[PDB]
Amino acid sequence: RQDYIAKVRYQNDLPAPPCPPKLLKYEIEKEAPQKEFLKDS
Amino acid sequence: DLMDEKNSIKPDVIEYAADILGDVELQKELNSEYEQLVSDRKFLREIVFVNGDHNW
Amino acid sequence: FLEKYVAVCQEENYPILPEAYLVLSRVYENKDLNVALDYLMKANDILGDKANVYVLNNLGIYHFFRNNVSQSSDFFAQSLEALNNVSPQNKEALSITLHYNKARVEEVSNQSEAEKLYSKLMEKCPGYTSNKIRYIYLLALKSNGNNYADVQQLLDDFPSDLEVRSFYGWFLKRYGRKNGLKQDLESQHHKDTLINYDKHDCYALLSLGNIYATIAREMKVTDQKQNEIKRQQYLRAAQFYHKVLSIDPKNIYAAQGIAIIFSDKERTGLALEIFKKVRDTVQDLGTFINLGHCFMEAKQFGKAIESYTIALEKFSNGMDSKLLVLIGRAWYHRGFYEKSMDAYKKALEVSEQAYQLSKLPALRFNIVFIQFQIADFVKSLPNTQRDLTTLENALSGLNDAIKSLLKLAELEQPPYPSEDLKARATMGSNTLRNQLERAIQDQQDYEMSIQEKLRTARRKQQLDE
Amino acid sequence: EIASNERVLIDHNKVLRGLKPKDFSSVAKDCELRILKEK
Amino acid sequence: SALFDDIFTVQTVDNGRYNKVSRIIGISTTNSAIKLTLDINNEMFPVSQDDSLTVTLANSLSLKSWRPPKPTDKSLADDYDYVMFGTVYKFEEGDEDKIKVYVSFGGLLMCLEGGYKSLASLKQDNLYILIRR
Repeated sequence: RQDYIAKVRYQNDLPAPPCPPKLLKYEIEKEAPQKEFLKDS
Repeated sequence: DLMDEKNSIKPDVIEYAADILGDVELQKELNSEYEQLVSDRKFLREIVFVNGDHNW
Repeated sequence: FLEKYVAVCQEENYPILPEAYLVLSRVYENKDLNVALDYLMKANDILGDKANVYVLNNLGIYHFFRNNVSQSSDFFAQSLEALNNVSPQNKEALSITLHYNKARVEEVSNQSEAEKLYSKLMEKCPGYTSNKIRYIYLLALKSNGNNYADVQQLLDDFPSDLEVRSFYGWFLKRYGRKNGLKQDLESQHHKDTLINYDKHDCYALLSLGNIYATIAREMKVTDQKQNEIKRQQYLRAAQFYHKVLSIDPKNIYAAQGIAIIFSDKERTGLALEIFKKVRDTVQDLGTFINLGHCFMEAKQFGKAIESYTIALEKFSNGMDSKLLVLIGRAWYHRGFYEKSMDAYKKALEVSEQAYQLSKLPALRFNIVFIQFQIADFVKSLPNTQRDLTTLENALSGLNDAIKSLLKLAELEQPPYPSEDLKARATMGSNTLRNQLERAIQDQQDYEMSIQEKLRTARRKQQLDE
Repeated sequence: EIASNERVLIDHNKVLRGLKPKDFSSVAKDCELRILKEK
Repeated sequence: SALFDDIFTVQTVDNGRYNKVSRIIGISTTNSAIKLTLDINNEMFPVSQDDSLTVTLANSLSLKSWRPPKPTDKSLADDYDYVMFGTVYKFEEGDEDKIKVYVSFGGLLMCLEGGYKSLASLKQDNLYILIRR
């Protein structure tokens, strides 16, 4: 079958890991500061 | 106008556009129609409605 | 409750605690980044000079996710300035984190400073993995995957790290044939990752599904048994994707693999629906290419042309030859199925541009085939539906196509056997060439008759006048 | 301490959601009924 | 199934005289020179400026008296947030590639400007418009 030459290859390639910047937990995200803040007089 | 191509009927609206251009009898008929129209225009514009009112 | 507290404090004219704002932003991180960022801004405004390093870092990350490069950079600079006030105990950790964030921002802006800060942090803390992963990834980008030893060493350093294993598997998928490694080696690595570390990791499951689909596609079909084995491999890949969807139904890549399997199984409608949903979700070059392929399989050649054009303009920027090949094929399909000459002209021009970009035997044969089809279609056309210019162009294209067919037959490994090329050139020259000249003569006779009628009418009109 | 303080905005599975998540539960059901249950 | 598909970004939202009806103007992201002027119901599908809308036009919802839809049956409308049904009352075959399609969804008007290739198939008596956001 001498006709138009074309190659079909589906692209589903996974991207490389992004490694985005990491959020920093608040001081009130730790159990001991939470206890100190809630137990305030 | 059946002689000039760009002043004729569009070819996509009629099936027989091929065998229309260059015909002289059909051009005679069209010329008679146009002369009748021009006579009507003159009669309406110069006798009946001189002020040009066309809604009657 | 936090909104009620905020409202009550506002009604009472009492100072709203910024801790409630931080908690609200933390909650909205998984719901609405906009509301979380707004609450963080309100908390920072309340604090004034009491702004901390974490608040500035989170504001910078919010603006980075919002693509606010200027504002993110300003917030990161303010965080680095405030780092001087950090307690010494956490100072080292927060400095490492802020330097990593700044290196990420540089990698977005300029990779050189990112690599410099990566080396700085690696000397500061060799145990960190993300820094090493990004540095080795940038090196592989610069070295075209010539640092496989570094990737293997990093994999050995953290065999239990999911990020390290995923990066190593990505590098394998990228350059396994370049490195000559085992085809199933990455499959065994991902199988070990799933069995011994985490069986719910969608990355390794998708990699295994892609490997199994590739194996099934490359498998030769000879009888029912081989087709059933291929279907079983596709079923394994589909089970990988279904487990991924069970883990997370919002996985675009699992649906894309499902659509590819359906394309192999000729379930065109489901693949088309999946690809449309994916395009609505995310817009990359692969999605547009797959949409064009599906439209070609769905016989919607115009939509395929549009999809390929959008893919070419948005991402490839008119440089890739494969997209031009696809556009030419779609145009040829449109011209063949719809009997349109302008489609053939556009396909010919696209093929000519692609060849001038590449000058490969495949595109030479494509041009020859297009010209032969053009000549055949023009000969098949009636006189009233064509003109002399198209006939002359078709004849010239036929001559050039015959010459290029001989050229291809003189090549070492032409896309088609040289005997077939020579036979086609001979067949085109023997009969089609003469039929083109006969059509040219008939067209000239038709034009002459038209002009004779036009010149005869005016003389009779003048005589009547 | 770095790991304890580190927080990642989006999860490993949720990274495909980002700011705009979409559901393919119907797609999953159709796949189960037409691939795993395919005859 | 679907006769037209694109993604639009809302430029202007005009409430004007009415309370429950808004005019929105959008241009296709993948292809400029495609415009969409549309009436929508604010209370059911509220929109804001610079929103992204997935607009689809179909001649049928399949996959004469109207009936409330049974929960068991499934149709094309299950994937979208706002479906309207209207009649095409003008198909302006304008300049070289300027085509305008006027559709009236029971008095709520839509005009779609675009090239001939995109809007060739939109020469139907009645059209469904399916909007997702």
